[PDB]
Parts: sequence; structure tokens; C-alpha cells
Amino acid sequence: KVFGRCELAAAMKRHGLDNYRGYSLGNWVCAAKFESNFNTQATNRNTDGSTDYGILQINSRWWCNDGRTPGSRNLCNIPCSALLSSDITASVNCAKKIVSDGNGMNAWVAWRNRCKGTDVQAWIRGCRL
Repeated sequence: KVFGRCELAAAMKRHGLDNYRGYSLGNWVCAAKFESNFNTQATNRNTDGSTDYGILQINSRWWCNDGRTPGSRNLCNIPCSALLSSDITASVNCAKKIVSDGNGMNAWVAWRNRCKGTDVQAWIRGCRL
């Protein structure tokens, strides 16, 4: 499923991402925009053989299990395919684990490179929340 900018913000706020570990809502919506383009079925293969899944593009080597990534851990304890649902509950639960880890949202390259230190508030601009 492809979300709208504001539809998604609301979904993320209800799931407790609004200001989680210091990261205001704008940040997550921005990351989402550039990682997946608000699409819950985004997959991307990496050169190391791992694949990234979902709105927030979570990686199979550490976080979920796609049954075809050797040496993987499954730190969020779910199949990666669970991250491609329209219900973003799994993605959100797993992101909270990732963000809490120590590197913050720098764990997302798109965020680091496209959202960091920008007017991220613009992303939640004009939504009912």
C-alpha cells in the first residue's frame, strides 16, 4: 500500500513514533518518503546479498529473516515479509528497536543524507493530527 503524507503521519503518531527517542514525527515521515516512497511493498537487494523491506526499508542481515540471507540475525524476531503489510505495526515495532540501538536514525542512510538537519517539520505541514 502507498500512503499519503498525512495519512502516514497519523498512523505513525498513533503507533508512538511521534518524538520517540527524541526524533520528532517529521523525521520518520521524511525517512519514509526517501527510503520507500511511502510504499509498504518496497524491496531492494543489496550487494552483500541482504534485502531491505517496507516503508522504512529494514535490512535482513540484522533485523528480520528472509530465509535467504546467510549469517543473518533476526533481532526484531519476525519474517521480513511481515514488514510489507499495510498495517505498519511490525515496521514500527522494529524501527523502535533499531533507533534505540545506539546510532539513532543514522541507521537509515536516506535520513542521514536527505532528512538530517533540514526543515523536517515541513513533512507534517498541513495535516490533522
